[PDB]
Amino acid sequence: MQMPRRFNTYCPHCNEHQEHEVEKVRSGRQTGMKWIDRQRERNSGIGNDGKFSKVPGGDKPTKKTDLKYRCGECGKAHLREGWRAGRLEFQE
Amino acid sequence: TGAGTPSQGKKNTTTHTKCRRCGEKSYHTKKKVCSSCGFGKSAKRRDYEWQSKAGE
Amino acid sequence: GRRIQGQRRGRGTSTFRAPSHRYKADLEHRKVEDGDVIAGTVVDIEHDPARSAPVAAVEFEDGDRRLILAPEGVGVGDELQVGVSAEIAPGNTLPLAEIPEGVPVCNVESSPGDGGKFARASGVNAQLLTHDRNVAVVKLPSGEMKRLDPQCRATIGVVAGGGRTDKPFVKAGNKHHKMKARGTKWPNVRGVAMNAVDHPFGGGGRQHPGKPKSISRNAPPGRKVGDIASKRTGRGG
Amino acid sequence: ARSAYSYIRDAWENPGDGQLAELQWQRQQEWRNEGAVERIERPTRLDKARSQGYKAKQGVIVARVSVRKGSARKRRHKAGRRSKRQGVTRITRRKDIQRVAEERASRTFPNLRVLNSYSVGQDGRQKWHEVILIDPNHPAIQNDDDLSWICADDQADRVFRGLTGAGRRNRGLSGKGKGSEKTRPSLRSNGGKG
RNA sequence: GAAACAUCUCAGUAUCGGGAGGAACAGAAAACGCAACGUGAUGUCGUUAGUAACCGCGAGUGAACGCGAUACAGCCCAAAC
RNA sequence: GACUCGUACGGUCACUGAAUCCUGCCCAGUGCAGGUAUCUGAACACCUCGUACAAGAGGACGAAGGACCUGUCAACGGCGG
RNA sequence: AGCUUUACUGCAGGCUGUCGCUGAGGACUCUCACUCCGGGAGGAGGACACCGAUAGCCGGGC
Ligand SMILES: [Cl-]
Ligand SMILES: [Cl-]
Ligand SMILES: [Cl-]
Ligand SMILES: [Cl-]
Ligand SMILES: [K+]
Ligand SMILES: [Mg+2]
Ligand SMILES: [Mg+2]
Ligand SMILES: [Mg+2]
Ligand SMILES: [Mg+2]
Ligand SMILES: [Mg+2]
Ligand SMILES: [Mg+2]
Ligand SMILES: [Mg+2]
Ligand SMILES: [Mg+2]
Ligand SMILES: [Mg+2]
Ligand SMILES: [Mg+2]
Ligand SMILES: [Mg+2]
Ligand SMILES: [Mg+2]
Ligand SMILES: [Mg+2]
Ligand SMILES: [Mg+2]
Ligand SMILES: [Mg+2]
Ligand SMILES: [Mg+2]
Ligand SMILES: [Mg+2]
Ligand SMILES: [Mg+2]
Ligand code: NA
Ligand code: NA
Ligand code: NA
Ligand code: NA
Ligand code: NA
Ligand code: NA
Ligand code: NA
Ligand code: NA
Ligand code: NA
Ligand code: NA
Repeated sequence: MQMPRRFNTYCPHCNEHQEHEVEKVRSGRQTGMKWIDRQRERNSGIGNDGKFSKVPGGDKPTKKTDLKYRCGECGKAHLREGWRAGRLEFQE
Repeated sequence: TGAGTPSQGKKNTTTHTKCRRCGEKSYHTKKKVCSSCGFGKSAKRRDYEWQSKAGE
Repeated sequence: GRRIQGQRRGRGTSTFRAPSHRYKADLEHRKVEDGDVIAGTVVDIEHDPARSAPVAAVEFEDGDRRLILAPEGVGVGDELQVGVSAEIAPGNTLPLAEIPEGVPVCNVESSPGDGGKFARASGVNAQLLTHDRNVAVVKLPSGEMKRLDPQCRATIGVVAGGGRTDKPFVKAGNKHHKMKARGTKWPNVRGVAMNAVDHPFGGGGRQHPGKPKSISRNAPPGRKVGDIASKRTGRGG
Repeated sequence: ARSAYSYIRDAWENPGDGQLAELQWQRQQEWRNEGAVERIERPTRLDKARSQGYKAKQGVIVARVSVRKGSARKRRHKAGRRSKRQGVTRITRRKDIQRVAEERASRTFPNLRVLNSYSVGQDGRQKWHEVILIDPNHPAIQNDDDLSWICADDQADRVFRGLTGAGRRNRGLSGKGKGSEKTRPSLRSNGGKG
């Protein structure tokens, strides 16, 4: 489906309607320093490694909408529930 | 030839004999080793924990 | 599964061992301080149980009596020599250097003084080709060009018993008798005739190997069977 | 002023530099040709020996012992094992090489008792440790106010029970506080979890 | 056992190798860290506590300091000269 | 340590199974083996960023192996609409 | 439970890079460790190989 790159809507921060810009959430990069990272190294040894021996699940036929809504005046963002969408394209 | 009765007739070989060390008839005269006390294999007397129940 | 036959071999049990106690002599070149003065006389010609080829008993000047890898043409009474100055005739042993190129040799040493390693079976021979102050090139019976230290001792002539392979065994019994004098388990049961548990080729309702026969060089023992690291197979092309 | 000993000590802080380096490159050649346990008249590291209890006296013995380097020489399982217990290559023994050396020495000298030991280097495939042993029966020692303690019966086979210095360290008994919950007073009384 | 099972659990159990004594082992702080102007070698008992901690964060696993007791005991080298 | 008191006319590993007449075509897949400009390819050391250090992120180089190419069926096998 | 395999997960083993042993002057010489041949003298090889450690690939042989 199509979707406006910018449009007015409520800003939970300003607490008043303003023009927001919509961007797809780009994945942040991992540091490899989180607790889970240390447990992987610590708990992996000889033979099977339990949970750390598992591999990536799979895919749902269609993914939900993963967006960031940025307030055009205060510059802060907020998230919303997403909805299943085969494809999402912005207008302008 | 049956592995049973008919094969029992050739058994006239002497192996286990009275042991010089423990007195039991377990000294294998071909191996020169007592299956009971270990004489001929060990200076220490043959003994295992599995010869009795674990908690005893 | 169970260990395959090739694995039972390594354990060195009776069945797989050679009847060593029935063997005559560990044929090796004599050791001469130097000079070459060493010489002896062929006293007899015996049969060598370990090689199915004749061997010669020799008495040396210093009283030493020892069997020697006999080349073709050596007979009782003959006098053989061993050393740098040894004459250049069949039966004499001298370093590859003192040997004239183009001459057939046998019982060639790999490392000087090791007593001889190459070309020692019935009728075979090596071919000394090139000389040098450093390398003496010999062409082993396999057809390979072996670079060797000119100091490596060798014996002139081809090994005795040539043509032994020309006559077929004809019957199992004959093979049996020969096999009994070697370190070998015989007869041979085909893998494809065994049970899966016994061989990687065993199993099936009919006889055929499970997978392809050419096995990687890296295959572990217990699995390295069939055509080991074959560069090719068949006869075509 | 510095003791002469201090120089031996300071030299061994870096066995790969200076004269000591050349000394080692030389000795090890003879060592690699000696046996498993070789009695030696004088300690190669005098400061270390004296520091550990050594004394140029009757009943005091020293021997160099060589042990192979690396992990456990282990046989792969011949019956069912869960993946966790199917290892061979990475398994290591819980007793350090220096302790293996002390035991091999004590067995070579059945009448003697291990007093202490120290490292004297290693090459690519083995380590050498010099072990100091004591004759608990010689009066030269029974009458020594500093060593006679080793003569008591309860000191019999002290090395095989880990009462040696390297033993007690290897048993995780160094620390007296945090971290020694499962080690003191003994590994066995703590259910073998140390 | 985890109602399968691989880490986990059974368990450092069974069993095996080596060795001491009448008891062993431990032990006079490179400790503790109720953080203190505080405690003061070590075992053990009671408690702390199924607490903290671990764990396909599943099933399960699981201390310590301190405190109340028992009994108390503190020393010898290496080196300097 | 066996083979081995052995050395290619050897001995190992496999298939077929006396003699006689013979044994066609197929290397795409799989296997084995050889080669390989380029692509891919771990760790150590090295460079950049980061951290008064460290974790960590990236880069450069690139072994065997793989991609790619070739040989091979008395190698696994195939020989249709 | 035995057996199979391009089932899942691992473990031996083989190949390969790297670190240690290991030294002198992306290709090269040397000798002194180390290895092998030689009864010895000495010869071959040589910082490689072996061995210890680690990494990648193959890996129903288990
Ligand atoms: Cl989206
Ligand atoms: Cl034959
Ligand atoms: Cl002792
Ligand atoms: Cl306190
Ligand atoms: K289990
Ligand atoms: Mg693992
Ligand atoms: Mg029966
Ligand atoms: Mg021989
Ligand atoms: Mg034939
Ligand atoms: Mg036989
Ligand atoms: Mg057959
Ligand atoms: Mg059958
Ligand atoms: Mg099989
Ligand atoms: Mg058939
Ligand atoms: Mg067939
Ligand atoms: Mg269960
Ligand atoms: Mg106790
Ligand atoms: Mg569950
Ligand atoms: Mg537990
Ligand atoms: Mg505490
Ligand atoms: Mg089953
Ligand atoms: Mg040798
Ligand atoms: Mg299986
Ligand atoms: Na851990
Ligand atoms: Na089959
Ligand atoms: Na002793
Ligand atoms: Na522990
Ligand atoms: Na169950
Ligand atoms: Na089950
Ligand atoms: Na777990
Ligand atoms: Na093909
Ligand atoms: Na092919
Ligand atoms: Na079964």
